[PDB]
Amino acid sequence: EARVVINDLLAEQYANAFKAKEEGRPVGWSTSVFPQELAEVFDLNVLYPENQAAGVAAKKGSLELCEIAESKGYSIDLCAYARTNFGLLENGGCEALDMPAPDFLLCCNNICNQVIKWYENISRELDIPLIMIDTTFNNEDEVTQSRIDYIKAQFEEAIKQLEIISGKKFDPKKFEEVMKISAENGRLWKYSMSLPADSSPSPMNGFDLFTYMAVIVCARGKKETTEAFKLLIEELEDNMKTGKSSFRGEEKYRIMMEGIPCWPYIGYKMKTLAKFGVNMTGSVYPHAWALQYEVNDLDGMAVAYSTMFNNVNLDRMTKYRVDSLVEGKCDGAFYHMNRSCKLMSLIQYEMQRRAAEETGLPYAGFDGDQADPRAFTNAQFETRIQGLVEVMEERKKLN
Amino acid sequence: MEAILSKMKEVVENPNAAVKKYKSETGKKAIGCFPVYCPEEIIHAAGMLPVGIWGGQTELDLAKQYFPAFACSIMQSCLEYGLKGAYDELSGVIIPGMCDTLICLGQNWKSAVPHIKYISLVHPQNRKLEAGVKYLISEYKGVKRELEEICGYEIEEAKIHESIEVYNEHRKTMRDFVEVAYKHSNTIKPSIRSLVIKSGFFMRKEEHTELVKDLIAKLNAMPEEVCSGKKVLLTGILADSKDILDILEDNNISVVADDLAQETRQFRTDVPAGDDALERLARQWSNIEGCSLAYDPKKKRGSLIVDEVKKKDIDGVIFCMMKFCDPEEYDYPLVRKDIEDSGIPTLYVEIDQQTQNNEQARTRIQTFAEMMSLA
Ligand SMILES: CC(C)C[C@@H](O)C(=O)O
Ligand code: SF4
Ligand code: SF4
Ligand SMILES: [S]
Repeated sequence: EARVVINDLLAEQYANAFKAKEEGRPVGWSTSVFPQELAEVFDLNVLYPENQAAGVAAKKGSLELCEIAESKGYSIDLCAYARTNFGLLENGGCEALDMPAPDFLLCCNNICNQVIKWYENISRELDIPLIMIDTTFNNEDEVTQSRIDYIKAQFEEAIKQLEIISGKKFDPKKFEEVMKISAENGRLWKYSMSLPADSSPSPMNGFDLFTYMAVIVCARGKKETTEAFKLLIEELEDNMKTGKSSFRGEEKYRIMMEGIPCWPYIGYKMKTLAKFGVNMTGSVYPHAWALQYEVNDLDGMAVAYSTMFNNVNLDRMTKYRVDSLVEGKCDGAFYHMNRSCKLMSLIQYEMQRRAAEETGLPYAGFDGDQADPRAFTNAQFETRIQGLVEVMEERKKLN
Repeated sequence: MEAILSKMKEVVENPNAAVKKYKSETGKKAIGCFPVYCPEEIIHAAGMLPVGIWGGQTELDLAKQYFPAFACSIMQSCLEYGLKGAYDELSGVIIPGMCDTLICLGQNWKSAVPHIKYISLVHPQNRKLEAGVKYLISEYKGVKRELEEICGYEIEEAKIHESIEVYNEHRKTMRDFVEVAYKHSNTIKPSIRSLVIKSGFFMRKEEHTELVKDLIAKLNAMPEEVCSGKKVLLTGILADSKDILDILEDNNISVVADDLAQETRQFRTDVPAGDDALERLARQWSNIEGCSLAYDPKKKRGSLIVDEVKKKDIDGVIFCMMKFCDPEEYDYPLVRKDIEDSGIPTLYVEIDQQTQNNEQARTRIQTFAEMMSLA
């Protein structure tokens, strides 16, 4: 039920955008943790390149686009989401999951700095306005007052640009309403995806989180999202009482997986883990889009977007992984070394040493990519998980 | 110029000896500055020595505990040296958060090299907004605070202004060398052009200035030269290895201009006038143009390179592409198009500090040189 509800709501966003474009309405492309509240106030249509690329990748159509961008001169070293997107523009679209070209761009570098260069290129080649919200990396434990003032000023500049693009005026009353919607959805995302932690066995397959994710990314400020998450919650709670769940196979081992899934292979990955009895019950992602602040508080809003876990110091990053392992009652950790993502890959070695030291738990890992199939090898994946399973089982053989 | 060139070579091939020498004679300390942009004027004003850090030719070993294989070559080198102890004579380092890889390096440094204080700095993307200038001023106040913690005395406003006139003087002089070198292209080979510029990272700017003026004077007393080979402009992070520069010379190719981060990007733009010292520095960052690390939705880089090729009747452009550098990789297609559309030929060459073999670059560069000839 909820499954179908959420899927229908996604396809609706795409259909709405095409209709907007064929008329005279402007459409935008945006990064996955941008301050969406600023565009929803103008009732603007907004789409997400990161979502599209993962979607076409799961249908085995991403390799073709990447190769188009590579023939234009873009190096394979670059992020796979970026190359997939470059090919889409050059090809004039695609058929497995199409979407219209944009009239404006919304960029925030809390997730990484690669999106800065990516969006520079799009702005120049298509001649369209780029809206930039620069959240500089936090080395200190707390966000400096200078960062707070800088972001707030950048909120102002973004609003001035959007009044021109849309031809409408900023409405304070309407800004308040959108803030209230966004605050409830944040908390519903965090609550629902944390339910596996205190339930043995979990009410769902851990991989399911990455299908639900697309909704909180593309429609965080909308009333329909509120009602959809309320339905999903009712279902999970009943599962908790009946002993039902989407996970096939017996839940013998509980783990935390670091990283996003390899989409071109997600089908093989689900069946393989269940074969061995493994299910993901500890996760960091419930904290990614909670984005909490007090309604009407600009300073609080700035701090929230500034402190998403990709943009905080290595000490704090480490604490996130420690807490998810202990809270989820996990038996081990399994790491994805993702060739696309330098930010996550270049601190993995030190973070994984620290986590194992604090919890005393076993770990292993594998090489892959979220969208490019050339980076993943079934045989390696198989051998690595088998090795971790042998160790976790030798443990409880003592208990 | 033999005496002058021997002096430059000495410090470039033996930087550690030069640093100890400064500490013994002055009784003051040295601070390292990591790639592209740091505010050297502040370190200078304290009576300290600002030392540039640009990697080097080394195999990797200790670094493998912290980075996987796909981090850029230059930063792999910098970490290995750090872990091996090669920077221990320094009292601290500034590591600006200009890209994902410099950000991750600073964070590992904190626990891997505890004995060398890491000073944080992140330049704003929205550099032309009045609000962005204000933010950078606060960032520079932090840097000043932490430099004072290290040295043990105050850095005075009047002295910062003084160091700024000194640095603008040096920039003007390097731009003079660029023109003279272009007028004597047979005498000034690629290896000599690089040495003259790179030597400025290992001594006080006021000393480097007097040296270059001397050489300029000696060169102007010689007849201007008609290039006997082909002329080129190099663009990218850096190109300072003996290997690549000997290959250039072997084909009688001359370097008469550049858009390299280690070279002309440093002295291309001056610091503006003002009453507030740190305000002057911050407005310099507002003014920079034509660099892969400086935010620009219009990408003026291509245009700036075309203008300069026309001025000097240059025969070609060579992209010196640092291995696994994402900002430079993102730029390459659009920049190459603006250059070739104007009618100017281009070449791609990979730069790798861990190389091993170089027969590929050799054959490629020979073909380019021959082609420029028949044209
Ligand atoms: C940390 C996550 C928000 C990054 C994730 O969306 C992606 O870029 O695939
Ligand atoms: S996968 Fe990593 S590099 Fe690519 S857009 Fe996401 S955060 Fe940035
Ligand atoms: S990725 Fe590129 S810009 Fe960044 S530290 Fe490396 S060479 Fe410098
Ligand atoms: S760099």
